[PDB]
Amino acid sequence: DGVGNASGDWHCDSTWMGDRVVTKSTRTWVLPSYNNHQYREIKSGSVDGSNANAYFGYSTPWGYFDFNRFHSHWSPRDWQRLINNYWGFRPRSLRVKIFNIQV
Amino acid sequence: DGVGNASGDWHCDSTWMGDRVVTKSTRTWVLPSYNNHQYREIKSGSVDGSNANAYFGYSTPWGYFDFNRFHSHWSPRDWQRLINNYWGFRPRSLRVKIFNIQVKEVTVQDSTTTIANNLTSTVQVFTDDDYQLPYVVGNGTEGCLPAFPPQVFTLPQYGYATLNRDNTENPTERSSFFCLEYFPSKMLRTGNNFEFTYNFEEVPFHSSFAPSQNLFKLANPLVDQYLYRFVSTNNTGGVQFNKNLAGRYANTYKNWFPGPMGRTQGWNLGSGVNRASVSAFATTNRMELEGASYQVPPQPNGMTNNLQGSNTYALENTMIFNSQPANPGTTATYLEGNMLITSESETQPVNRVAYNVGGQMATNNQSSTTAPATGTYNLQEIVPGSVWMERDVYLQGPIWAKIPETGAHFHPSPAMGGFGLKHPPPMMLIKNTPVPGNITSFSDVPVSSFITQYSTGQVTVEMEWELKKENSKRWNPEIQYTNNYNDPQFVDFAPDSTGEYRTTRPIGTRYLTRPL
Amino acid sequence: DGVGNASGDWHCDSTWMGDRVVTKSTRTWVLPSYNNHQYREIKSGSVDGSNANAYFGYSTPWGYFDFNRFHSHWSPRDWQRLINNYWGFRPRSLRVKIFNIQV
Amino acid sequence: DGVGNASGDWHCDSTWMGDRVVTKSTRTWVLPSYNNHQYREIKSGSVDGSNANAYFGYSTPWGYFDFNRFHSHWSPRDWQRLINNYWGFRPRSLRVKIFNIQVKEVTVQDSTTTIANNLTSTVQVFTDDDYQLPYVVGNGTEGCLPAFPPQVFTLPQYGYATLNRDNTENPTERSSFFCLEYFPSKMLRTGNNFEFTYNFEEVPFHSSFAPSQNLFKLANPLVDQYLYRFVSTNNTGGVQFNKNLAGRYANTYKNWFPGPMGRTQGWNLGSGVNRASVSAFATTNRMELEGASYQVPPQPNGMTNNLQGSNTYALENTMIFNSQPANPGTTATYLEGNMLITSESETQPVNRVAYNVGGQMATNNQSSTTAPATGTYNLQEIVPGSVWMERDVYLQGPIWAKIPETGAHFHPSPAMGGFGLKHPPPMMLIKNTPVPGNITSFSDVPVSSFITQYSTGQVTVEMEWELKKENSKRWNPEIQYTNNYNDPQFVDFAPDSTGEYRTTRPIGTRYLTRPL
Repeated sequence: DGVGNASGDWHCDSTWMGDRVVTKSTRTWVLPSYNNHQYREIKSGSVDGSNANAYFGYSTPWGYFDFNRFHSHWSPRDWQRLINNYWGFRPRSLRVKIFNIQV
Repeated sequence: DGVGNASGDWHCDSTWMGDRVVTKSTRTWVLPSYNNHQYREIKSGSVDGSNANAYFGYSTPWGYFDFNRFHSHWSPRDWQRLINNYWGFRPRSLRVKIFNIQVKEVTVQDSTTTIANNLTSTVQVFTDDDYQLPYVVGNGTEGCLPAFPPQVFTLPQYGYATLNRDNTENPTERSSFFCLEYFPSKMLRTGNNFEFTYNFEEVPFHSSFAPSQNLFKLANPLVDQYLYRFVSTNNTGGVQFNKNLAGRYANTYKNWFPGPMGRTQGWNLGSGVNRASVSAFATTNRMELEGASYQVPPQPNGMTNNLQGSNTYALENTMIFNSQPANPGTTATYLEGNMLITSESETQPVNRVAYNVGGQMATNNQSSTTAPATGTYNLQEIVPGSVWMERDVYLQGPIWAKIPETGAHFHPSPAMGGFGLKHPPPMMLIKNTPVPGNITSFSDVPVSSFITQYSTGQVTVEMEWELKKENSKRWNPEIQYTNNYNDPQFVDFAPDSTGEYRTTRPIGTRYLTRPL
Repeated sequence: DGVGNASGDWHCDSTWMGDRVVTKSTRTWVLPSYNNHQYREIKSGSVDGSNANAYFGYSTPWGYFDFNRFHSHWSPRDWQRLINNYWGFRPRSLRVKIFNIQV
Repeated sequence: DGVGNASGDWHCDSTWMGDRVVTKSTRTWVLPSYNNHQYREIKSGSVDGSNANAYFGYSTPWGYFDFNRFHSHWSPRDWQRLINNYWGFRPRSLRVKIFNIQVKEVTVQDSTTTIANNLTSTVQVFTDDDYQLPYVVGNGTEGCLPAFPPQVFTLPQYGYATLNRDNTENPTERSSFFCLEYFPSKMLRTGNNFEFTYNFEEVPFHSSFAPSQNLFKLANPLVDQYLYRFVSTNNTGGVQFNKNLAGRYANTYKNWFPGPMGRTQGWNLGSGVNRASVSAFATTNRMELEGASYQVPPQPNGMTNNLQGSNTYALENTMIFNSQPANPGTTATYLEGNMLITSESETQPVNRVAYNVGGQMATNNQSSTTAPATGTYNLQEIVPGSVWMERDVYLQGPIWAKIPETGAHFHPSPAMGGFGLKHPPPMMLIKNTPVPGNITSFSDVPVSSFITQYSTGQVTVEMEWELKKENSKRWNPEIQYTNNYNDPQFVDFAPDSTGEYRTTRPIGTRYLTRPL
């Protein structure tokens, strides 16, 4: 759209609705330009006296979003509300949004 | 929308439409980035030799809009139009708007400090509609929309105290932390605006009239009572009565009683000698709570701090304002010449005088051997068939207070005046969304270097008030609030030669009278 | 109805249904014949050096059901489920039943 | 209904209808008043020099119906009709009925002990349908409906162990108490009856056939393999191969492997010398749990405890029953002559022998200087492409077990045989409703004197079973379970001269054969 209009809003919440609970988290991220835009082939030999440490691979100039920790979605208090009252739980869906970008 | 289009207009006004009046105010605010984007846990121990001063809490990086002062909505002249003509009023609705936002980036490279505007930055804004956060608005604190419309103000920083342990700086296992980023908020770029409406819950009209009769002298001064009274015993001890005569108010039977009172100390303003070199604190009225001693001005409702035509004031039963705004944390010793000391003398026909005893009563049992003895009292609470007048509202004072949620209260009318609300106008919080500086490598440790910036914008508040029309049959003319100054050197309630707004007097609300 | 048919069943339970919770309690009571079927006028003078202890009244041959204690309706565990999760509560209705009598 | 009308009828039967068979059993039960109507907390420390014996729990005043033994539903002759003709079977539904109740009051005044019936007393009954209570039914314990229909049985008392702390008698903060009066139950007077139905969840058929081939010799003995095998190295170290010939099963390539095994000790029954004066315990197979050492008979599935035509038995991999029922808490030393020792020898073509090593494997790396070395193993768990046969079901054994709720299990088939169920037939609990003695004054202290009494009634269980029809092309005749006794002194599975039911042998389930 445009420069002077915001592309999304801030949502942090927890909505308990019986058999479901929906968590929302918003964070502010910063992204460095990695490697100076190029792929590099990274590698290692036997480090610390262990060749299980050896590897061969590639670093890229990309970064990624990782939300695979519970504390990224649950507050200490909602976590307590979950473990003191339920016998189990499992994830059902996921929705992600990236907005308000600034280079 | 866009950068080159304005998101709202300027509205300042007052529209009187019979039973209603609608006020509109627009101001320009500026918002600093508080704390450098982070929450801090603030605390204090025993300060000034009082552990009631200890606390434990949190400052946040948010600021808030506070419009809980009458002068934020009323001009001196509309206030005069209200108090000279109506018997009461109460708030009905509220509409708020934040618009024309501008985020500015500040860079201080080589002591040049240049301010540029950042077109892509945001401010976050939300209203706490379920009252889930500590409500700090109605506690007589600074940072409200200014009295005078051209003034630009800084929004205050949101902070709160939670529970401290044993009158020390330490928290308790019950102390809570509230993260404000844990609520849903709107983000606004320079082309965006925020709007919010609210309706007040039915509250009683404020009573903007003074009583034209004294509560203890409501009987007709021409007729006697058909009731009698014990007046003595004869030389043998037999009881004797006398009829209550016409107009002998010191003896008539009464149906109603004055409101509750707790004796406060009285001091003389202007002419009138006081005890020299005193230190108030040590002898002020206190209430204990959790093991600490707190001063409790202005004392509970139901008293009068001044007796009309007298210079003795029960200073702690009084609202004391400054003639002008002061800097943060000033420790200057102001004198009477700098203050706007309010007086509730127009409630004296119904409210007991705070610096006098409240009455007296039987202390023993008389018999042929002992004479009846009596003893005065200094405090007396509510009794049935008690009546009093609530404290007055001033133009420079507070409009509402939140009634604390505890499940039990009596007559929810705030000591400082105004309306007591179960669900008051929600707090509106605002902050500059953080923008990280140059970060070149990865770290799991949170970013701590930000671009410094601030915002500014306009805010419009629109309140609808309902009025209670004055319906008197008084024949002679009434007292009115009037612009009376002997040899003015400057116009009051106007900017002076320097451009600073002057106000030399507190304007209350009771000019009209009514028979009890 | 009859001698060889039961007049009711045993119900003890707690049913949580969102905004409501319904508790049920069944107990077995025994009723003595009090006073030997007659009313008596009972009374006392000043006992333990206090005349606030004096009274005049009547005992009857009747007994009564009293369920005005929380533990008559709540188990320790349902009580815990209530005080760890709700901000308040209030009673809405009551239903009582006396059955399976045996003289 | 009423006192002079019966609430149900007697049904004992077996109805074979092709693919289904329906069994019905009725028995007469008696129920004592347990504990004198109260819950007690029971516990034990380290008994017999083993703290695995310690526990903490609760006995209740309830008794329960347990019909988890095959002989509760099958007669010896219907069992024979099942194992000589079908390849498998599984339970489909269950229907239970309790009727013709009679409460008896017992009074022992002056050593006369008279029994009268109390027409107004009740029994409470309920089924735990949500599995909220500790399920004690499928753990090889006594108190099931008897084998023989004319026998009258006592219902066992419900009790359970919860958590004890550190292998001692003390509870932990996690130990739970379950009050059974906290469930909804029916009350039955002498004219009432209780009915209950249940459907089993789809389970795999039990496999009532023995394998007609050995798992390692499935190749055609007439053709060679087109695969070769390493057979040695020449005087220089170069490797040499040989073709896998026809019928040389010791070398062929295999596709499938025998099931898991954990070596158990083997003992000789009848003829066959054993080590004299031994004390099994000290050297039995154990598993540790929470710091204690437990014996684990009958060991996990996948082994065979006996090799056909041999008298060596891996006794702890064996189900050992008594030829008759015993009194509670007997410490007698039974000999082989009193037991019904089961044998799983008909699984030997697929299951490894429990008292032998499981195989061997490479222990080093050969080189010009070291010769290849190998070492045998005593235990080996599951590998991919493993096959084994589950333990057999006996007429005197258990039908099902509850699979413990933990969220993680592997191949839920109980060590003692039978069906493993997520949701098994719910427990049916029953108790005599207490009746207070003569109470003349009031007390807040709970009543502790009751009229002593007991109940009795009939119980009918109706189970539907689904059968898997045998579909063989074997030419020669098969092995069948047959009534074969040389010079019988009494009829087996019949009452003797005293009236006591005799059973001299465990009847398993695998008589029919199938090619692998």
